[PDB]
Amino acid sequence: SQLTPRRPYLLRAFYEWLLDNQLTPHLVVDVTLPGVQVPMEYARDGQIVLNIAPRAVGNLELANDEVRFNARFGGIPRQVSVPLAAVLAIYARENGAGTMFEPEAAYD
Amino acid sequence: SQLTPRRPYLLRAFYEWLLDNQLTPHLVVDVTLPGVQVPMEYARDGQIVLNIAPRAVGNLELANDEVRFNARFGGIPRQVSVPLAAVLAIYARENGAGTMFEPEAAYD
Amino acid sequence: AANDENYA
Amino acid sequence: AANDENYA
Repeated sequence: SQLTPRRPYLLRAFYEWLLDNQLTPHLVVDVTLPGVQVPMEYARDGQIVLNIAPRAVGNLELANDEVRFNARFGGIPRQVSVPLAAVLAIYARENGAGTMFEPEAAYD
Repeated sequence: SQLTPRRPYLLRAFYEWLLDNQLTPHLVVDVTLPGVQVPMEYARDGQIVLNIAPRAVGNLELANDEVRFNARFGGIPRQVSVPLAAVLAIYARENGAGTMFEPEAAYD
Repeated sequence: AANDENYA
Repeated sequence: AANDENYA
């Protein structure tokens, strides 16, 4: 039958590459979806950009089901959880290099 | 946009994605390019097909510049070395899932 | 981004 | 493929 979703492997892929080019990894998420764990106030137009470069995050986790890590908003340490379903894109802050994720049935 | 190529990363990405959906990864290499070390007498029409999945390979090094490992051919194990730019694609034998790698300035 | 540059 | 199924 149909295989498991690809997004997570490609995500981790681009992640490692943007860092082998010094660039800084930024994640775009859809907050209008279930399972999303972030300070909603920091979002805008049903979205939110998160910095996931090594130095700006703690205990980053790029699992196939979700993205987990700690970070600070305004300085308050806070946990974050993003369903791979709502991970819209990954890109570099410096020169926008990266990729937008293609739709897959696994994520409806 | 003169940062390193994505292929080596996309290659390791699909290599896991397939190994996880319980599929068998196969590589399509262009023997023509310089730098390729493979048992040439197996290349059919300029391309050679290598099974790089676990049980058929020893010390598989999926590096950025080139792929290396030890596989048996006709019964005798030999060394393999394939410059990344000689790589054409990766796919699962049982269902042809995978990708045809694209051209990148880096690789000429 | 929404989060700070350093989790230091 | 060109190589055998088992490197055993």
